[PDB]
Amino acid sequence: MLIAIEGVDGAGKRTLVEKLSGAFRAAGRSVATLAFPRYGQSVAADIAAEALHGEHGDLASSVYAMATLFALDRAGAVHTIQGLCRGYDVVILDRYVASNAAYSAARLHENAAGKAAAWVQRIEFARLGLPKPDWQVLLAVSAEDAELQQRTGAVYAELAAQGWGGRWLVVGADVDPGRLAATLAP
Ligand SMILES: CCc1cc2[nH]c(=O)c(C#N)c(-c3ccc(NS(C)(=O)=O)cc3)c2c(C)n1
Ligand code: NA
Repeated sequence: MLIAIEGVDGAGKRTLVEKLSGAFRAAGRSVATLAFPRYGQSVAADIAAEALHGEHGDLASSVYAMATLFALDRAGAVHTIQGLCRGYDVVILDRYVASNAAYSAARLHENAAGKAAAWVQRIEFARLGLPKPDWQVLLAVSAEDAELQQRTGAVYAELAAQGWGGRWLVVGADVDPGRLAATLAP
């Protein structure tokens, strides 16, 4: 089973990934995890992070440019992801493809039915062949540009409400991991 944990920065995603891992293992299930972006391993990731800090000219001015780099990062790990899905009962990703839909849409003042979010699907799932997650779990918290961060949180909620790329659950900071693991299990 492939699960992606999503949300804005400071939502506490990694804490949830770890809480979920423990719960799945307590339930008898093997777990492996990966985090995106793969800063330090992916040149595309690194150039993207670097662009957001003003390097690489006018690169960061293009939403689709940044989205492409982050996509290329994930596409590089496609064989790793498919390997974990064979080796383990549950693979949890700290960020996945929906990060690209939410952050790009938000920046472009588009909604989840908009062009960018659709493009992301065409590019990452169809073209680049990234597997669709069985579940995407949005961690939605009150407080993690802040208007952009809150707009991203909202668009996330909209991907969840529309079942973008598959089934979602939306959860809070205090969700019970044992109960969440039971809901996610096949
Ligand atoms: C310009 C539009 C745009 C598109 C994006 N697409 C992605 O796929 C993606 C991812 N993953 C991110 C991203 C990367 C790191 C983050 N947070 S972090 C690890 O704590 O630095 C938060 C978001 C992303 C961003 C920031 N912006
Ligand atoms: Na727009």
